[PDB]
Amino acid sequence: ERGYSFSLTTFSPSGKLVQIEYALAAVAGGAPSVGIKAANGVVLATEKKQKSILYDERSVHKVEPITKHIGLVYSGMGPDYRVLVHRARKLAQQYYLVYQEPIPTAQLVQRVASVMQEYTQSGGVRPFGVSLLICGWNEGRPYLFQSDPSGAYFAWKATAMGKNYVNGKTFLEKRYNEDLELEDAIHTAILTLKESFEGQMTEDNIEVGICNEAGFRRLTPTEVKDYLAAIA
Amino acid sequence: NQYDNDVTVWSPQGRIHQIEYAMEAVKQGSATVGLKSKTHAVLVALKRAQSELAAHQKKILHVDNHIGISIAGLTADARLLCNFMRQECLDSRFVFDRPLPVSRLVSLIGSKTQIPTQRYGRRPYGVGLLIAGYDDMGPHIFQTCPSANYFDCRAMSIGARSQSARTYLERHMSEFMECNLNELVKHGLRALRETLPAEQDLTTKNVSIGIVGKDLEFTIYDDDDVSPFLEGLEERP
Amino acid sequence: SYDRAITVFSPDGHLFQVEYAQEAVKKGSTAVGVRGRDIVVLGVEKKSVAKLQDERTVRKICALDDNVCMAFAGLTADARIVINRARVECQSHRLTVEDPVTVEYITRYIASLKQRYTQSNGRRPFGISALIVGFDFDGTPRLYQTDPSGTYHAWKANAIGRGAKSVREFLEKNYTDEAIETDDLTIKLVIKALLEVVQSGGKNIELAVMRRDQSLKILNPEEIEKYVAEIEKEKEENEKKKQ
Amino acid sequence: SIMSYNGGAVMAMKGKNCVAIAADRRFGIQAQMVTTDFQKIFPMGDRLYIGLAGLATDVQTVAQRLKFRLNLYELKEGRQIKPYTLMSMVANLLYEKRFGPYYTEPVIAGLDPKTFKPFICSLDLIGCPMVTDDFVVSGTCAEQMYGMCESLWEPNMDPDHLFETISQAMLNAVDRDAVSGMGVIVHIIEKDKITTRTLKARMD
Amino acid sequence: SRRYDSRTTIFSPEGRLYQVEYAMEAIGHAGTCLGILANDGVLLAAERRNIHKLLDEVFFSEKIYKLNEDMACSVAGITSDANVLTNELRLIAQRYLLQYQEPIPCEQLVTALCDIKQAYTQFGGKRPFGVSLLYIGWDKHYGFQLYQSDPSGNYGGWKATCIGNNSAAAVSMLKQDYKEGEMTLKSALALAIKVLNKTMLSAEKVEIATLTRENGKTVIRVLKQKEVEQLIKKHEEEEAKAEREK
Amino acid sequence: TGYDLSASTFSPDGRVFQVEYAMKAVENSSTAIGIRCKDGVVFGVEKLVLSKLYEEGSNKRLFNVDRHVGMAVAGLLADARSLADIAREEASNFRSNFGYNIPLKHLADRVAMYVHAYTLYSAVRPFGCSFMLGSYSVNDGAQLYMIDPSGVSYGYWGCAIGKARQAAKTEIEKLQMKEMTCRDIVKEVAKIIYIVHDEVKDKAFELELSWVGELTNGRHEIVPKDIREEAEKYAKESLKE
Amino acid sequence: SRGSSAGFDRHITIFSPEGRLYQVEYAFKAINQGGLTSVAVRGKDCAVIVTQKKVPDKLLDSSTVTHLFKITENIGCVMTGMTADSRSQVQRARYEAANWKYKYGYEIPVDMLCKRIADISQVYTQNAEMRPLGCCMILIGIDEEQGPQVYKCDPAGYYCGFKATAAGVKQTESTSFLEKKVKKKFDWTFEQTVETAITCLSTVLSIDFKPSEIEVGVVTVENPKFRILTEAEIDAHLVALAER
Amino acid sequence: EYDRGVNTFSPEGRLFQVEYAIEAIKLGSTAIGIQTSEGVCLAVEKRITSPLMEPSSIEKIVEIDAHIGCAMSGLIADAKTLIDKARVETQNHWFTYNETMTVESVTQAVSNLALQFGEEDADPGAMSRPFGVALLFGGVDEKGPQLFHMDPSGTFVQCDARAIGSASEGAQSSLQEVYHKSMTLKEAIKSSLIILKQVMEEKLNATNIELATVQPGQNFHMFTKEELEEVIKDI
Repeated sequence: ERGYSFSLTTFSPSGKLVQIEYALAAVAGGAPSVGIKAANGVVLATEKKQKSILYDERSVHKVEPITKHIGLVYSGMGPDYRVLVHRARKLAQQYYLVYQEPIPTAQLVQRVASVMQEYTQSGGVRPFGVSLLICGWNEGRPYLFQSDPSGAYFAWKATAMGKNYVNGKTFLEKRYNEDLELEDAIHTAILTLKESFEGQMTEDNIEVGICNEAGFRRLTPTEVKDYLAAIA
Repeated sequence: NQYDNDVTVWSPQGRIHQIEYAMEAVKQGSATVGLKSKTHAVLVALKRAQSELAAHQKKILHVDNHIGISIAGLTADARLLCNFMRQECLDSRFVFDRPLPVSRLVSLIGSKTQIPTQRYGRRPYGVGLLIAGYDDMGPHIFQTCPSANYFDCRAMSIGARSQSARTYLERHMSEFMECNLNELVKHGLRALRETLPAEQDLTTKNVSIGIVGKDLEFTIYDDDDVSPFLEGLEERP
Repeated sequence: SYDRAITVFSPDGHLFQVEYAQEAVKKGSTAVGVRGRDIVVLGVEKKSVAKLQDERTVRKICALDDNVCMAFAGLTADARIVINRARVECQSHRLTVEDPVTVEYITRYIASLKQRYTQSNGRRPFGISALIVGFDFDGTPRLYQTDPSGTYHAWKANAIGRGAKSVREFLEKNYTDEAIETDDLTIKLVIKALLEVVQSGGKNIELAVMRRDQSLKILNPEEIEKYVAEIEKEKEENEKKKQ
Repeated sequence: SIMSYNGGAVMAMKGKNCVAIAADRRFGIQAQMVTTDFQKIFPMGDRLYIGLAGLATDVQTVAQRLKFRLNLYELKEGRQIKPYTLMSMVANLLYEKRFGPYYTEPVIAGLDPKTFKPFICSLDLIGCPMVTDDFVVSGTCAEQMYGMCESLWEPNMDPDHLFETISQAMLNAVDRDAVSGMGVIVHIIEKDKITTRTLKARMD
Repeated sequence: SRRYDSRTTIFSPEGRLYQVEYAMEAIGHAGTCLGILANDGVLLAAERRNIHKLLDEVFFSEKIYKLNEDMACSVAGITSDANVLTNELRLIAQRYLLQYQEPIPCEQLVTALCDIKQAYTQFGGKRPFGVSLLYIGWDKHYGFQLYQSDPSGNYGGWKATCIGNNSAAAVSMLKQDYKEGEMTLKSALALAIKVLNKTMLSAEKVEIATLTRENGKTVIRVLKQKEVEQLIKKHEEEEAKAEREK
Repeated sequence: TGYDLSASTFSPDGRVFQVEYAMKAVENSSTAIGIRCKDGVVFGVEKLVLSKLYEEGSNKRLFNVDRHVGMAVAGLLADARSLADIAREEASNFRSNFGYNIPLKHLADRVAMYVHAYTLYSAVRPFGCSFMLGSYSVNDGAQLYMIDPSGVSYGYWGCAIGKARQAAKTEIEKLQMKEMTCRDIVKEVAKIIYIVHDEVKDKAFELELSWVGELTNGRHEIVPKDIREEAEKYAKESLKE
Repeated sequence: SRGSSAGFDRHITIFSPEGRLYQVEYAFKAINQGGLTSVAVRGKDCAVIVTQKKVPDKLLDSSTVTHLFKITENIGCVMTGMTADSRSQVQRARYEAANWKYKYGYEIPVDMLCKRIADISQVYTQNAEMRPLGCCMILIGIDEEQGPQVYKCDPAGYYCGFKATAAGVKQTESTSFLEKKVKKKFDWTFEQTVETAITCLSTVLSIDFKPSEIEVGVVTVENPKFRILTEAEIDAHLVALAER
Repeated sequence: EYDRGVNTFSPEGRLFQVEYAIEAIKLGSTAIGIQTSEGVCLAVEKRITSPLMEPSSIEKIVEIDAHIGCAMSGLIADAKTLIDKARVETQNHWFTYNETMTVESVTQAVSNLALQFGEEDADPGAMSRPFGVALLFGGVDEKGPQLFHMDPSGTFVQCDARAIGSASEGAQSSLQEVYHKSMTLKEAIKSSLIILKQVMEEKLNATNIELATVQPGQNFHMFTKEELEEVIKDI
């Protein structure tokens, strides 16, 4: 077969693209994720609860590096996220090949959001069922972006996604402060996750990445263990 | 119903309704009979006139010196298939400098007409064919169907009311092999006449004949050229 | 690509998509054409005159070449597409034949484009009807009409769009050899035909004229108002004659 | 030989907190002069210029396509391009025609949009970039320009001294080349201003 | 497959294109954008909908996009569709500049984009773009210009217009407040502030861009928070005096 | 209920009903049986004769797909001929690329994957035929495979497809085919075909016999006429008593 | 809502009002149609896959009825669900691994092969014209750095590494049993891992296996090549299990 | 409706779209062709819809070639592609073989397009539906005068006299009542005009009908208003 040529996302009489709203419902049912932009870096945190202890929790990561200076996390459907991660890495490399410079975070976000938009209008496909938090560092500045299934993107100082993200956003509003440093941001992000977390959090229950001048990196379970011991 | 609009939809009974509807297309057409002896293959086609002032639609076509066909069903599909068959015979003569054997032509027709029965948006060919041919294995009568199945027949009849012709052919087939050409054509004409209603009768206007044989290239007889074959025909019961 | 059959026959032998395109045409503002002896006049109902709109940008009368112009009724964007295609074709005809197009030639081209869009996969019909007026190189004035189905005819005078039935009935009662003896009377016939339908006055009317050997000339609102005043004078004087 | 068809010469030079870019003005076809005001240096930013020598048609085409790409880049990114990024963009453009190459060898000269640091570079016709700290040259009289620059260039020149150095280099180099000259144009790019001058030059 | 096909580009029994009407319904709920043409410039004023306290500002503006040296636009409707269309607009402008080595006249850019939109309404079986655009620009043929386009591919030039939420009330206000041929940039900004106040203001909730000519060059500028705050305060005291006088 | 119209749609129970419907088409066909013995493979088919007008041998359901590989079919005959053409192309292409006779298991896998490709899409419908492939080689022995409309391929010692597959399987299970020759197996195949044939419903039928084994030197061919006459005599004698 | 539906969301892979993909869930249900169950257990220096073997007809050639496949000399897999879907997926995995070695010059890691197959599956879940495959793949192999590796991919495009896992009808009970076993301890020897896998299968089915009712495949750090056990070895394991 | 593809057979063995297109033919203006030994005469009611319309712009009889004319009925806009194909066919035949195409061959080439419509496995330029027009090809070749009828189904037949369009029933009955094989071209022209006058609604006059003839001597000839007036006067 060849793919269907007609769009599966169309306007409703009320003016809504209901498939986009349904993909957003899928996103809202995902595992909670949090991003905080500090003065000197960005922290991405996400709940990483496995169904059972049989799962090798250290085999699949939710916090992924796109480039030395760009990482991302998601809420929603994992396989869709893998697709978008692969596309984002390809786009960043293409930018680097043309301009011989690491792609700016905003440019990467715009290109990925363009792909996501394409999946709301092309024939015979559904939208991606994920929302992305993209963190980056360039021009001596940290960047935190969110990109939605519709292909719309926003710049955030702090935000929460996934299950219970409205309470998370209220909590971040109360706690967030532009002047706080990166370690305080990590503490605040873990606290935000704790609000909507079921059971005890361990270094194997959550995943954390940080972006700063040195670059983006996923934190190790030992570092997360130290931060959790401090949080208690 | 929900199973009877596309060729790619199996019904819960294991049938494909669109193919059966194309079969109906064939069953609507005017009767045609094919039969053979040890040396000859004969097609006799009853031609219809849409109006008393219109010519009767041609039912027998040339394909190659050794192959002719009689059509029943949609005539445009018949022309498509006839053009394909003609091209196949031309390709055989061009490449191998020999006439295409009749059975291989029928196999090619089968593949060609089976392809659309499995693809979305396509339809079956709405024509049945009687194929009269002569090759190294002697004379041949083949019947091809919209279902893309084909049959090798001692004799056959297709089209409206062709069951009567088939009854006659079943009754008399024992005599066909040892028939001379004239007796063979007369048997074909009697079989075809069995399809006619009481009011209608075989004439030189609504009958066409096609003959192929060892020393006889496929020849189509129409109008007064049919009178010699009709002359010896008795009166129907 | 997308290859659905959009325009298909219905049981009664009707192409519903073509009929619905003609409904869309009937929703458009009325356009009127009159074929004079030395002048062809096009008028269009400038419906819902918004004081803030830049009228130059929403003109429903346009030029296809130096000797052919067009008015339309229906979907404006489809009309823009068709007009651009026709302009390209007019230039191609100049290039290959080394002469200007006849009005009939480009009319045939547009009608063929429309018919093609009623019989090709993955496309809906154009929702516009067109009045094409012009002068052939030998000087004959020409007025043609095309509709979404791709059929076209020549007319002495015609109307399209909403209220085209009443306007056509008025033109039947008013198109005479006397009524087109002069350019003024041809223009006034077009203005009267539009006034039979337009909401009020000449404010809601855009008028263009093509004279032999000259290019498309748009009548400015002052000229239209003067013509409307003359028409009102004639109406009052003739009604006084009747009384 | 294809790049000698029209002649021409461009040169760029680095000062202390300034750059200079210069070009000859002749547009000719082989031995015949056609005009004496042909543009070979094109602005690409407030403080960023590209000079193009070689075949005149390719000079114009490359300048125009580069402006296309740069305009789109600056709209999409919302910022002025840095000199190194422009060099990479030009290299990509030229290499795209690796087997059908444009016959021009650009030089770039500018200041960093945020730091105002001097930058110069040169590219071969298929886009190999070469960043240097003193000077680059391109065109038919490259050897003459190399001699003049190797002899006259000094580090940390102020704008007036840079002007005199690049001017003397260009004038004396083109005076020994038949198909380059008919005037010289010089742009001095500083933090606060761009000074454009045309020199008194031999017109034979 | 025929069963699942939405049939986006077909007429309805009354001669309507339902997907286009629904897209216009979508635009009706988007953020308000208004354009006003004056003798010495043209302005766009857009209501910001991204007003959450934790949002960061990193860009030139939220809803106003520069299209080329002489042209900018505002978009109401689906944001990602708008990004697609703004990229296409920039590409069209640059293609024109490459071919002719002059900036594209504003109406030509608008027509080129509306052709794409109209194409999406006539064939291909795709949903149309759910975007309406206001364009402001300057060219040498017609000077300062303001255009509007909608998902159907229709477009028109305006002296003042509004798209998005409460566009009808804003249009009524402009009809009763715009002085044809007698508008300056200053009075245009005052009128924009008044109209946005009615169809809704505070500085952080609106972005305003002006387009003017200075020394034969086009200047496109987004007013900073200081200028917008001053305009809002000027409108507030003007309204206070008007109320007191009565 | 709407779930059974396309092969690209799972029912809520995880079934693909279009494939099951194609299998029903197979089930409404006259039976064919293949039997693997020590020396080779024997195929028998109960070709129903739908009218005396047809020449003997019309609508054959045994095909040569390669010198060493025979194929017996049940279901939609046109689909079966299409699959036979596919199998022939696969064997010829394999010989062209690798320079030797395609192993039967590999050919069966390739054709089964071709069949499977038609079970995934709304663009096409599943094949309406099941078929057996038989081969014998010195290096590989005797091999018998069966493929069904879903694309499932399995090797067998005895296989029956068609409307009387279960009764034919019950009869086949009574033979110790692993220690028999093709010469006795042809008689047993004829007997089974005659047993399972429904004399009332099915009217008349021709017995089609083919085999491939040591006695044919690895070439698949129709059973010689005298052998078939002996086998049919034995089958009729077994029926009458 | 709960189990709500709009438009065609039950027939093609478009989101339901809840954000679900019903066709993917139906493919998961199709996995159980085969009626079989497989288990995989990761030891200290070995990985083992056990699976039910069913041959209801004595006319079937039992050698040809298997669910264990070599993907590469060092990578083996057990497939669960619709057989033809499984065979197509095995063909695709073999192609991916051979292409990987051809393009990069070293053998594909198990995790990367599982990711590639899962990406193909994900594509099936976003394009409406084809259905997802109704099968689940469990891969085992020895990675030179990580040691033994057990990975699973499913029709949703979701994959993961596991200490132990199961697929098929008795997946949930198998996972409960294995969860208890790994909780008590995880550092198993080769014999211990094989016996744990066999006991999981036997307990969930409640059968005591004859050698011919199950299939076993193993990779070990000593012999990383994927090996399918013979009825002799299986019977040795079964007797060593019964005696204890 | 879209519940079916354009290539769907009905339970009676007919393509739905072709039957609907034939229904469309039954809405066209009436045309009548008569074949005699001295030539072929085609006639067609113009069906003027408004006195403001120009009757000369209604082209229902067109020249395919000097020796072939075509009358049409139904959706006339659809006929343009078929007419152009016929014209290009005759000119290709002349270019290749240096001879004139027979009427039957031209009719066959046109009829080969009737069923060339479909949606899937169709490249752009493919027709989405059948042509809704019926054609009467009249001509003169080596076999004398020839009249052929083609309908949307691709079936074409030679006819002595045929009526197509809305009133084709009564017209055909009258043609059967009046036609004999020995009639002269003048007789055929008079009879066709009488039948048209009978089945038409507007009064038959020289402006609201079209009449052409093909003869072995003269080429395809369209009657002028004065010739039409002369023929009509004797009715």
